[PDB]
Amino acid sequence: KVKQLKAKVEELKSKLWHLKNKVARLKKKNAECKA
Amino acid sequence: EVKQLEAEVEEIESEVWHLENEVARLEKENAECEA
Repeated sequence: KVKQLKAKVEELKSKLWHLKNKVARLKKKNAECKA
Repeated sequence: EVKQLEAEVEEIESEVWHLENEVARLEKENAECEA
């Protein structure tokens, strides 16, 4: 059980980090577009 | 033990859902501006 949940945690952390970078890019793009 | 892991999965997944919502909104704004 420990092992199975640990993998899920690592999967989620990576997905979270990818999303933070995507959001940062999209906020920059929109700022530039509106400008 | 597991409670700590299941809790962490819950906490990370919540953050992920909110970023997914933000990405969807930002993508909408970008599409509007670029079109």
